[PDB]
Amino acid sequence: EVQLQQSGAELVKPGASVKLSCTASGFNIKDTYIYWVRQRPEQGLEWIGRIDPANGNTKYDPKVQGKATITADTSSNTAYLQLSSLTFEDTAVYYCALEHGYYDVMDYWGQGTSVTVSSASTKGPSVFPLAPSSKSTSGGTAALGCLVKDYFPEPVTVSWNSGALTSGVHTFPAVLQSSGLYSLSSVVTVPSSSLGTQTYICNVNHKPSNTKVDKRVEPK
Amino acid sequence: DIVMTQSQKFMSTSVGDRVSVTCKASQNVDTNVAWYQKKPGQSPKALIYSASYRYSGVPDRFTGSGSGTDFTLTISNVQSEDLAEYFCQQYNSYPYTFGGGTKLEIKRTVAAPSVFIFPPSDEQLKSGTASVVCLLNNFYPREAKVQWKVDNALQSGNSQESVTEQDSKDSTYSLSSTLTLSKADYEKHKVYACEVTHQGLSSPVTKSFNRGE
Repeated sequence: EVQLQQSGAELVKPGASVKLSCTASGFNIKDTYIYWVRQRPEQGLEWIGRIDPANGNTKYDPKVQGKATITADTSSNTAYLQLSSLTFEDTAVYYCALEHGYYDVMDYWGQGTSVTVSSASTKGPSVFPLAPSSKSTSGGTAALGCLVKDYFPEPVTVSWNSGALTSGVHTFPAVLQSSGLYSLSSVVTVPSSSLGTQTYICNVNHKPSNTKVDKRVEPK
Repeated sequence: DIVMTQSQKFMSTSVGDRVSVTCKASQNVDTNVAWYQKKPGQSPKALIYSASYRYSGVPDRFTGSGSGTDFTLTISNVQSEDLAEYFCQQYNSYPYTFGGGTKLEIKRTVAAPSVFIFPPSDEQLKSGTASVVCLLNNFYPREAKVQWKVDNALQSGNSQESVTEQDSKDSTYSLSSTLTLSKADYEKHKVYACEVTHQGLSSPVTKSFNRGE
């Protein structure tokens, strides 16, 4: 159907230039009106602007004029979001959506592209497993997981058994350490009878640092 | 410059009752305001248009109106496990301004957690660090208290907790308390525990494990 996929997260230094991309997939039509949206982690959203494939007179928004500029593509119909003079206030999650209310009756939102404007460098996390002990069983049923420590860019995607597991999943928010780094744990509950070589893996992925490790978990 | 508000920072309702969310502004417009839901960690969703309908929405479990300097949105929990945050937009004209939005706190019964403790990975010892995690799978409510003990010795400050969002199905909570020190401090002792005094518990339940089996 439609996908409207955007690129992965990025990290630059204060005083850089960035041009974001959000693909069209199923929206090859020219009647769609895609808008730009910011979302800071402090629960605050804003309307950056919009664009019309046919004469997109929109390109700015008061209090933002000069900080960004949208443009479009004719090869794959991918709207580009140029952002320069970046500061830490620009740090937010951004989106794209196609809703033509006078032609269609549905829309779709992009996966999201996260930006980090800080002076620190990229850093792949550390993946230490969580073996199920004899005390990790509560009523013939145990639990397990893994821990990801020390990743500077916030976007870390913990998959399990290659996007095939979802039952009882609890992925924790990124708590910061005194080291100035993030850490989280991805746990899951399982039956104690699965000790007969039922294998599970933390298919974690760190797109910024190009850090992709799928670590297995084993008791003791 | 058009502004708007929710006049409510956080909201808490029961499992089945209805709840009416307000959204106000400084101008006046009709059949133009839409609403959205930012699902927990998931993208915002097209919740309404013009205060009318929305694709693949609820039958009518949520409903609201109000034009001019007043508006609302009432949601009857008929088959509603949904817990997220919701926002109003002034899509009638530029800057298509938004609003403060309000969180939704589904109330439910008290639930006791299931507790499991995990030792640091043998791999983590190769770095001189030791991260001990006490886990709480499913429980309610939010307010609680954790205490760390090592061969009777209490611990302070050396622990950090991570609080999840609320689960879609069960309204149970999940927290991860993380105790971390050097492997030197670690190997210096044998018995490690986390004491847990939950509001939905009679006496603090202290779970432990001995090193080296």
